[PDB]
Amino acid sequence: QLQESGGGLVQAGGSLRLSCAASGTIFYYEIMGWYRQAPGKEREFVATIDQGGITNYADSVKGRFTISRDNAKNTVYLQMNSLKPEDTAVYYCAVPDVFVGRGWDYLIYWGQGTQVTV
Amino acid sequence: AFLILCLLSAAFAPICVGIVFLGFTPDHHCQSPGVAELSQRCGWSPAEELNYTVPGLGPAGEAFLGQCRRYEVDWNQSALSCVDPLASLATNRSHLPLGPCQDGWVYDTPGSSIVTEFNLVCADSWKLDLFQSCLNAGFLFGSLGVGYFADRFGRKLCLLGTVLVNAVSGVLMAFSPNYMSMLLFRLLQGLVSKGNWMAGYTLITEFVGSGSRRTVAIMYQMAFTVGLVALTGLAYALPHWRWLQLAVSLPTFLFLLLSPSFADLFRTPRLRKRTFILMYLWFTDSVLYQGLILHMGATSGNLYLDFLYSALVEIPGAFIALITIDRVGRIYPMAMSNLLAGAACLVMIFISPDLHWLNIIIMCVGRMGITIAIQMICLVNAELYPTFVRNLGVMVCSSLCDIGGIITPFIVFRLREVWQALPLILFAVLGLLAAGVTLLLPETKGVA
Repeated sequence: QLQESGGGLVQAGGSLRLSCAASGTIFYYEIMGWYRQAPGKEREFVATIDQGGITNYADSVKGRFTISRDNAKNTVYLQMNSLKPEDTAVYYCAVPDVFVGRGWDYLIYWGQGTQVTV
Repeated sequence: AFLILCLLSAAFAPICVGIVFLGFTPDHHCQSPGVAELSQRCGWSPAEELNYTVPGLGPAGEAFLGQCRRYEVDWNQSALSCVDPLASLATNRSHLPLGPCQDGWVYDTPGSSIVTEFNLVCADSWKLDLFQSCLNAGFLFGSLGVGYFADRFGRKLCLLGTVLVNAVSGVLMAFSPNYMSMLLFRLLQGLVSKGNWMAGYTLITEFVGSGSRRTVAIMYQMAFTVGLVALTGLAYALPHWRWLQLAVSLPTFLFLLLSPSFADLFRTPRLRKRTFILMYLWFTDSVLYQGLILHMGATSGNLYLDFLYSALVEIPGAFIALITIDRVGRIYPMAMSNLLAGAACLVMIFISPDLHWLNIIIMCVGRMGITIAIQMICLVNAELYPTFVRNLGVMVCSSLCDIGGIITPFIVFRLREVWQALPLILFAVLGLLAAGVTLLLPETKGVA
């Protein structure tokens, strides 16, 4: 049961945090990640994280986004700062499929996301 | 720092791989007393002597016809033409009586080996498999026992004791007078070797973080490869097995002086279908690797060059596996690598008599294909499985592979007495069946 929280309305730039919550079995046995919808466009990729700790980032957002993993509250966090007017969309917390496709394009879970505007 | 770990990883390989060089079963034939005087009297050639006396079975059957039978002819009597003495006595040599080798055998080698030392051939040929069976039994027993010592005393104290016992056992085996002592020393050496290697790897994994886990794993693989390459050089200048054993054993003593539980993986129908396949693939690859290594070591016509070439070709597989991580999925490389290890066996079965140029290429291709498949399993294990890995992995996987490794030498060595190619069909079937199970890994109802 993926459930997202956070996301308000910044005037012009700033920093804010997004949080995703898991059940307890999804947390400890597979890979989580964050996607973007970009209304008026197609789906997008922003970050992943796995059990070991190796992280990947999109080319257009390298050096600006930071993802951290908790272990006591069973939640995963996303940190973003120095926003731009083009960064406005709804963010989906999804579990990708590793064995088929490319590794981050096939999904089996989602949580309907939440909306944040800049 | 890393020098001690690299030295330990390099020195672990000879313990597991030295069966190729320690016992190499050179060509032998039966010994008949009294023929030396007759041969030296009317000397004609030192290499064509066996063409007139020693029994031969070129087409086939030479295992128990030309290497375990002798002609009971009174060579002492001076009634021969020194050209075809058997023809003079009778025009038909097929009806002459045979018998066993009552005196012994003479071998054709400048060095020495265990087989040559203990006359371990003919009806005793099954005795060589005990050499690997005892080591693998020690590997099985050590894994379930070394964990108790670490908790009882500590991680630091156990390493010195295991290293000292291994160093003493190597020299004592090098100074063994009979066969039983050699087997006991082999068992002890295998047990302590697995124990200290496990302890060292656990300590190294504790010291190093998971950020460079891939890098340190690749460094360990290359350390194993370079340690295995240097073993070929040492055996070139030390033909005798006692000297080689002493030289291998010396450097060790030289440098010496709401929680994740295992019960959660078997109740969810999704996770229960993945772990079984992972164990099956690991067991299959572990069996085939040792099977092909022993098969190459038991029939190579050029041991040193083939060993060196295979060890060299083993290196780019890790680089390819690391490169192909972020470009494609994880079932395509696994399936391709598993399929590459079967067709090689089918081709090797049907190779017409030719030179060695094709054989080395095909063996290198098979070795690279096997090497690529093992790394992917380790990467997936590290990627998808929770914090508790080390203990359960090094226990369950080791105990799963050890039972297969106990039985592998008997099947490999004892199935060549009726047909020379039977283990190749087994390897081909295992490889082809291992590739058809990875296609069930993807989860259904997955839509982008």
